[PDB]
Amino acid sequence: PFGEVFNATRFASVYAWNRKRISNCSVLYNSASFSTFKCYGVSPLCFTNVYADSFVIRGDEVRQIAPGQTGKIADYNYKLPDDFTGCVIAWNSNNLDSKVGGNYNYLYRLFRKSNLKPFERDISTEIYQAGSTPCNGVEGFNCYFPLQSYGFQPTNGVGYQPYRVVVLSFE
Amino acid sequence: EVQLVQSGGGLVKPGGSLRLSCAASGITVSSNYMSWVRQAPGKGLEWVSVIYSGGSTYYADSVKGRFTISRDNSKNTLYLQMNSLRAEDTAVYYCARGEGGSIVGVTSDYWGQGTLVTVSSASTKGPSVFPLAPSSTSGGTAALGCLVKDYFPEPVTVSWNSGALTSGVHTFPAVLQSSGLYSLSSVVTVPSSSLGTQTYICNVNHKPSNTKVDKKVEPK
Amino acid sequence: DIQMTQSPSSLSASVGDRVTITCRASQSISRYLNWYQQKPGKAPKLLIYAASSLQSGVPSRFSGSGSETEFTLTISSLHPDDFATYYCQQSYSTLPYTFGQGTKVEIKRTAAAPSVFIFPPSDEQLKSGTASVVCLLNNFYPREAKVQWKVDNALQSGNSQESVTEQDSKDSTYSLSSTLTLSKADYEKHKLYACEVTHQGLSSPVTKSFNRGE
Ligand SMILES: *[C@@H]1O[C@H](CO[C@@H]2O[C@@H](C)[C@@H](O)[C@@H](O)[C@@H]2O)[C@@H](O)[C@H](O)[C@H]1NC(C)=O
Repeated sequence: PFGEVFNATRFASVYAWNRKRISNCSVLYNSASFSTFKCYGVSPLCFTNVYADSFVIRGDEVRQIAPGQTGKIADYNYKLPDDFTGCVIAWNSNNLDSKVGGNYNYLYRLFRKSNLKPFERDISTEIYQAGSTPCNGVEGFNCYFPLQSYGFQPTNGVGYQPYRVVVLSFE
Repeated sequence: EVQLVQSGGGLVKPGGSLRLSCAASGITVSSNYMSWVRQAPGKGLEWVSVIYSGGSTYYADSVKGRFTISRDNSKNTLYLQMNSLRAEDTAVYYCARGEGGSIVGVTSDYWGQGTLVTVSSASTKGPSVFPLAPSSTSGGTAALGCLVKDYFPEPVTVSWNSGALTSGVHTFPAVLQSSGLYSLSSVVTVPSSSLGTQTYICNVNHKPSNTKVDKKVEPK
Repeated sequence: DIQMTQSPSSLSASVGDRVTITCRASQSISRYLNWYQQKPGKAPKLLIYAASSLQSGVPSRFSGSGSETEFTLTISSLHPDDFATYYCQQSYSTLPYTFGQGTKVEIKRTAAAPSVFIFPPSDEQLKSGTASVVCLLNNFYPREAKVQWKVDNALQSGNSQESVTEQDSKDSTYSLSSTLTLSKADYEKHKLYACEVTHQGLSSPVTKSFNRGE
């Protein structure tokens, strides 16, 4: 059933990252073409429960999907715990997730007052308050809409190209 | 008015430390991307450090390990702790909201006034103030001023008659002499006819040495 | 890390002129670019962000354009206070971002001769042991000026220093000081101290001078 998560036609925005509970039975790595395949605590059921998380991000941000990492993605979108045991699997998806003139469908959270706890998800769109005055739901000075969109165009440098990501966590 | 008011630069020896302050108003420091930027004398701008509202910090390679960006919410102040200072770190430092980005919220729209940081083995020394007296006298006007000689470090501030006289006043940028001490002059044009009538006092101030000097400039 | 090259490094233009400054990226950076203005020792001012958006406040005569690797900042009609150093800054690489090296803008105008003054050392300075002679060149344009110290008609060297103000905000002129510093013993060895000034706005060189004590 990893096919329904890897070969899914549509992926989630990283701020609204997707979580599939796996109740189930190295076939992934052997038929790879993956750019990132890093496992933590283990090298290639014997597990209570296993989760598959998937979303899209920039190429330069894949490094942040790792234990003890910092950045806009790790702080405000998707956080891995320090004791993480699992695998992080990523691959370039420019041919699907980029469009001429830009694909603006994939978003990320640019503003948050404090970091996310591990495996925390925040999909609120409340106006962010950068000063002492309340925003009352309206954008303006010191009152920012939290989400910002990626612009995936086919001719972006590899660091700004879309990468699909799946995170397997074992417990 | 949103403002960032800076404080606490100064002179310090190689190896020594210093903390810079940036008190903010109209902006919540703990809720924002914040930044420190600097400019060495006669050079370009260099981004030094960035901090996220969540707490993540970023540093230029030249200061990594030696500098620490920090903040305090109850005093709404941003701080830069500087350790293991060196001559290369001699610069004017600026705090700012944002991280240098290109989206409102992360754009660097407001800045502090800047503070000088001087990393030198040279000691503090107060200036001598000498009068540049008029004679007699060209084109109806006459010139006079004050020579402010042999001091360290910068800056000096000069005013005339406690701020009364401003039009016609030229205070020159200080020049570093081969002694290692700085020197400057302040000059002003005045009506030649009103020399034995008007009194001119130059008020020199050198904060690093706590020097306050007032020199009366008389025609001799 | 990305590296930004501006051009030109220096640039002179009259009040009302159109002005153009280019910033070149060593690789494509989309529209991740900002422009700042900075007066000499004062805080930078954000003018343009995202390559072409006018920052709130900034006068409409500033405008930016470009993408990928070539960006231009345009002042449609130069105002006399617009003299500064203009910086570009990419927002594409890893934090912390980097700047271009800067383009200095001076205001061009009609030539204006300097008024020359000369000051003997104060009696109180001579008591301290040192002697400083100051020569003042007031409100002139252009910046280039030759100032020669002559001591009993012997040209001096290596014992004077020049300082220049910033351009005046209203009429774009400069002021310059030249300070000759000697020991009291050296000062007492000569009589005629003169300051000979050459400048485009002067038909012939101008000398101001005195005699020691007189
Ligand atoms: C994902 O799909 C890969 C390619 O095969 C595709 O799917 C099969 C069922 C056929 O429809 C074929 O025409 C498609 O091109 C598989 O090789 C791969 O195993 C799949 N991923 C996983 C995790 O099973």
